[PDB]
Amino acid sequence: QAPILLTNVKPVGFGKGASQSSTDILIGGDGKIAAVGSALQAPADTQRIDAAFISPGWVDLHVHIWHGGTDISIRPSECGAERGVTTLVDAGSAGEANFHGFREYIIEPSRERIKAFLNLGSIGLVACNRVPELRDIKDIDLDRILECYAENSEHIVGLKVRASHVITGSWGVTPVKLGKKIAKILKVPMMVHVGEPPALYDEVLEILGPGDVVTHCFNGKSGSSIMEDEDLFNLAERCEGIRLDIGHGGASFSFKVAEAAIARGLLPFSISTDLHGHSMNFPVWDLATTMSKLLSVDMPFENVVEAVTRNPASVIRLDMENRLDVGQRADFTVFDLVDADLEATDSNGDVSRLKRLFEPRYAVIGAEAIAASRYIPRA
Amino acid sequence: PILLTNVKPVGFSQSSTDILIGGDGKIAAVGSALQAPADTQRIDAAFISPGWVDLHVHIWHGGTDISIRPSECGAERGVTTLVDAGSAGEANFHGFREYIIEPSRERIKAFLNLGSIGLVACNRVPELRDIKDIDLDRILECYAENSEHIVGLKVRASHVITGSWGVTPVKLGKKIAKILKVPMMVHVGEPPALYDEVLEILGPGDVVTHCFNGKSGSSIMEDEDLFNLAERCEGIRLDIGHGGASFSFKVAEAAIARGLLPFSISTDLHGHSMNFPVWDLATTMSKLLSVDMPFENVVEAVTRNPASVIRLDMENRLDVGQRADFTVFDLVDADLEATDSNGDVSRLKRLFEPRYAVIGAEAIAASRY
Amino acid sequence: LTNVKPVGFLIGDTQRIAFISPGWVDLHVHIWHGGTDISIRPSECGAERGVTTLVDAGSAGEANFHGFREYIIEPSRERIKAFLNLGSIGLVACNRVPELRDIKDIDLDRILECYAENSEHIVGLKVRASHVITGSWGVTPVKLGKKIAKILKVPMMVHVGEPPALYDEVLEILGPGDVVTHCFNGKSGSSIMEDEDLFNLAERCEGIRLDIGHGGASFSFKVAEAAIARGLLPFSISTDLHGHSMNFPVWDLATTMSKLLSVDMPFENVVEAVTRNPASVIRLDADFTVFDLVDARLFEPRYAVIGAEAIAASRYI
Ligand SMILES: [Zn+2]
Ligand SMILES: [Zn+2]
Ligand SMILES: [Zn+2]
Ligand SMILES: [Zn+2]
Ligand SMILES: [Zn+2]
Ligand SMILES: [Zn+2]
Repeated sequence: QAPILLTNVKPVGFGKGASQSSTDILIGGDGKIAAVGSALQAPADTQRIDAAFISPGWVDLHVHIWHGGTDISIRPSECGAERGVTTLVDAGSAGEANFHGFREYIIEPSRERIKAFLNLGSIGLVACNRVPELRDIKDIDLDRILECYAENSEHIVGLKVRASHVITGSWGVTPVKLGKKIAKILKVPMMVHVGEPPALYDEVLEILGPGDVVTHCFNGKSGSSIMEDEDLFNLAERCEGIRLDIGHGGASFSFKVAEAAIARGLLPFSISTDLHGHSMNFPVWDLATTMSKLLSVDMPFENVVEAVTRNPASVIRLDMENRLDVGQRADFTVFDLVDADLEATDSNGDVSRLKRLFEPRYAVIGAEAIAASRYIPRA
Repeated sequence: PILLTNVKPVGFSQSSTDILIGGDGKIAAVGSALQAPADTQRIDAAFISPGWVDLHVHIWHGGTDISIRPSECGAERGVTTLVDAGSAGEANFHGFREYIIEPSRERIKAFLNLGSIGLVACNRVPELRDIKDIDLDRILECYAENSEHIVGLKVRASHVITGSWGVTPVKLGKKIAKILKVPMMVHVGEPPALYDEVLEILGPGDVVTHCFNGKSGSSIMEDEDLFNLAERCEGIRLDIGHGGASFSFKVAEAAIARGLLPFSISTDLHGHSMNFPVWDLATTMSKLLSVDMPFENVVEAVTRNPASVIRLDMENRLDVGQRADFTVFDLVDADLEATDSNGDVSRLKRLFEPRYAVIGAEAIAASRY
Repeated sequence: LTNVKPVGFLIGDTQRIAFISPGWVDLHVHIWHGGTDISIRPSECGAERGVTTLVDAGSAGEANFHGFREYIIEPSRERIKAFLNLGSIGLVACNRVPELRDIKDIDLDRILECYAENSEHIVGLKVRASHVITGSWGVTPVKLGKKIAKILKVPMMVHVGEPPALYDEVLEILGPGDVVTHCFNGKSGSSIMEDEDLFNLAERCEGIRLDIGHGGASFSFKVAEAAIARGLLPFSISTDLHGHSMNFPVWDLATTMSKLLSVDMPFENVVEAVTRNPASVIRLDADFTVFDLVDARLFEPRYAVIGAEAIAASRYI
């Protein structure tokens, strides 16, 4: 593997003490940072220049990449490196039933770092929303979940529960409490999706605790929106440990909800694209576009980059310190923030025209440097 | 180029001959004592026939929990055509096709499951709970674009799966199979969905697996009215689904004595059935030979019969130009203990012994599990 | 009346100046306005559309037929009859809240009671045998429906649809006088042109009446052609006119009549399957409907005459 020299990059999203000024980075054939400085010299190696931003590889904490195994999932190549995303976290596409399938077909052969939230339900998302995975307790197998996690602690970062009547139907919070019980036993975080009331947003925040994650935090749907209920809003703002995740995905993101939230100081902990076969082409295009929508409703730049690197990484226990150090395995994402006039639409059909766009250029994993680019809607 | 020498053809008549297979994997010549030039030669002593077919197996290795890899019940076991029995429903059929069908050496066919989630979590999370598990539309769509892979619909009709639902699912399954103009393989088990009723819905071409089980409520020997209906059922194929609960020497020996033999001999192979009850298709063949089903008859139940169900052409296989596809096996004398899905043990005095599986220009060494 | 051409067979003024037949009858409509979410007003289909005989297809069950009776039947001009739904709640929340979910939905004693009390209103029992309504129990509510209707001496209108409750299986239960609605639907699993066996059973079923339940998804031109152009033609032309079908696919009874004329059904049979035939189902025999097939060919309601009362009929827009 030949070494690489990335020249003219502007380090962002690293330590609080990382120089923001332009630099050059040298990657060794072993995919490790050989040097970092104002103008290094190199042997016979791929030299790439830009003009700008470089940060640790983007982490999309919420995707569905159980391609083939489930019906709703996409491929990691469709939302990964070619997009500037280095770490992908499948969000409960697989349960204990076919996780070994996910590991062998999706995790092991992928060039990106792939972690997964194990679904509380056994059948995961094979027939997503058509044949609910948490229809009752026969769908939950605690012993097999414990068995599954023990054999895949290197891959499974927590449990997922979709607390919404479309999935859980009529028994609401029970599965969430059960979820919390097993998560506590496994000593792992819990990511909970909120939607159509029956298994109320308010109830979930109550049972959750430090490190837990609520995805779809800023959905603008009746019965789940934090802006229609001041009591809910006050609780979300109070819930002090609980991670709020955008998980934008066709029905879970509203510009209006997010605007109001950010104006009141409530920022999302992490920005994610609940990307799958039905949200990729239209609503959500890619993480970059999602980062652009948050930036458009006043989330300071530095915080959006952080809600896509350091923050989601903490949830999955991904070490992201001293990443620029020599010897550290190169794991970056080169992107620009350019002026534009693009219209993107949220999960509420509301259209907004972004004036600035995160635009990934290269995703460099070790010695490999992949040409990245925003998703172009083939429709 | 491969030159199989000293093989005794069956299932195709002729006698001890030789087969030369060119590089393109097609038969170049078949005759006694052929002469070849600097190319591999495989000799023996040793029957040969079209590549064995397992009409009932469970692959879809990672998409489901019970399934096994096709390399554990395929070529190395002397089997060239595997037919997954409903491991996938419309929900995740692709994927089965991308991960299992496409990369395999053997011809891999599949019965699509009437129930969308198929056997992801086999038996634990029933696939045919209610009507919400059958998406008529998606089944037609899926088939329309996988017709070269899907050979039929599958509807496991027993309470462990269908709970308190009657033959209703079986009736629906039948209506759809007609629309798709394909056969339906039905599984019979715990009485809550009567064997006697399945046969009545089914038609010619359709298959019934677990046809010789020894479980109360679904056995053909305990009910003289059922047994009679089984033999009357003239177009309906009976397939042994020897798995972990669907075969009984007792029943077979009884049904074969009365001149009712199985149409096909399949091994309902999966995680929980490979290791103990059934081992490989070979052993199951020896099992049926053991209860008086004639040798030529056994070989046919593993080649022409199953193939006729999956519409796999098997005519003139030894001709020049035909793709090489055979199972080189022996029939040795032995005395090893084996048992059915009812614990009932038996002593096999003769055993089929896969030697090689020849698929095109590739000859893989084979053996019993 | 003058310049009227009688087909299919001056009261107390004036009479206008071209066809004329007995007031048309829609055997399948939903006019339980107000009482159900899906029903339309009795005057959005009917007199002003050239239909003097409306028949509600199970909008009401025993639980609120009385409400249908005084709010719709009595104050209305047209002759309103109705099939009582085997299911208590009826179509109060159509499809959203199924009427035949379980046996707890049928009340044999109240169905009997209800008929006894409205035998001059109710013309039969209806059953929506499809998985959208009956979920996983297919024929059970149909066999049960027949049983009740039988011991009720009235006809039964059975709607077929999504496969679960098999079209095939329904035809086997029915008897002469019974009516199958949505007969020429071109939807998967329920179409009579995707299973030679069904069409055979369809034709072979010489008693059982086939009705065109042209609703939001039950009438197909292709299916219509193939059948009607091979012998089996509809015993009666109907328009499953509800709050979601009137405004788009099946505008008015006339349009549907014209659709079943644009295929292969002769004028003689179309006009008969809108008067005599359907009338024989609700047991019917001062009352007129004048129309004039034009060019574009389609029917055009002109006038409705209900005893010294002529209304300016005119198709939907
Ligand atoms: Zn979700
Ligand atoms: Zn999701
Ligand atoms: Zn089985
Ligand atoms: Zn099986
Ligand atoms: Zn209807
Ligand atoms: Zn209707």
